[PDB]
Amino acid sequence: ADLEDNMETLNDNLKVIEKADNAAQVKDALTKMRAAALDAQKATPPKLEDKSPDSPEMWHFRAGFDHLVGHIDDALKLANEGKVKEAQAAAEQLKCHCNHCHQHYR
Amino acid sequence: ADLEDNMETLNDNLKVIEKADNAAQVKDALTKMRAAALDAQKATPPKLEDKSPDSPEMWHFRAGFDHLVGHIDDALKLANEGKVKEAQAAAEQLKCHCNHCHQHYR
Ligand code: HEC
Ligand code: HEC
Ligand code: NI
Ligand code: NI
Repeated sequence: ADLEDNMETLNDNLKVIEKADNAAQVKDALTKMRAAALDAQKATPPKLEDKSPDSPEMWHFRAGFDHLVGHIDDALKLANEGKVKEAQAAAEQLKCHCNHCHQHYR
Repeated sequence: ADLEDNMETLNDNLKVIEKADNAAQVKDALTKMRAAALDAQKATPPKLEDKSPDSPEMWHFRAGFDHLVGHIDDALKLANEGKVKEAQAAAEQLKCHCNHCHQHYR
């Protein structure tokens, strides 16, 4: 799956979570988001073709995915506690990660 | 000044940026926030009062301030280039840094 497929999976499932009202719905959507984030985690965007792996910009780009995956994981644990509304609030806070990386790197 | 003082400074000046009557007040508020962030990085938050300086939690807490300072610096550069509306827009995005760290540790 390419970067665009992964990003639309992230986009759509954020809205599934908002639309949802039970724990299984939120868990399933976060699980889909986690897989999409992990899929996109390790590859290079266009605007960073000629960059070392440890260069500051690539470092921060990959750090963005790592941190998004951590907070998807944290939202998943709340869904697994049956804490639907907390997990929904955590998922909404994920939008910060989306915009931060986009403003840097897209 | 303690961590509560620093957070007041951050809260008041982030509002000042949103409400600034002139472009110069934006830069002044960013400058005060930068100092507040670096001071706060030297404190121990109450919810981590038992953790060693080497804990993963204290690491993420300190790192949040570095990243906040980095984006403050980006906004300062914009304000210093005369792109003060762009600086003000960037400053509004700093709220994500507040929300993220608070979700963990406030
Ligand atoms: C970097 C660390 C990113 C994070 C975190 C997120 N996104 Fe992203 N996204 C990124 C890039 C570099 C790109 C452009 C890729 C390209 O080749 O153009 C994108 C793109 C999108 C898109 C566009 C989809 C399309 O069909 O064009 C969307 C809808 C999108 N990203 C959404 C999105 C969401 C909802 C995120 C957080 C939950 C998110 N992205 C994180 C880089 C990064
Ligand atoms: C961690 C990396 C943080 C960042 C970035 C920001 N804040 Fe924060 N804030 C943090 C903690 C650990 C705490 C709890 C402090 C305590 O002693 O309990 C807070 C608290 C606040 C508060 C309340 C302060 C109080 O007197 O109780 C405010 C008003 C606040 N924080 C504001 C704020 C803003 C606007 C930030 C972004 C610009 C911001 N903080 C960043 C940790 C962190
Ligand atoms: Ni975090
Ligand atoms: Ni950044």
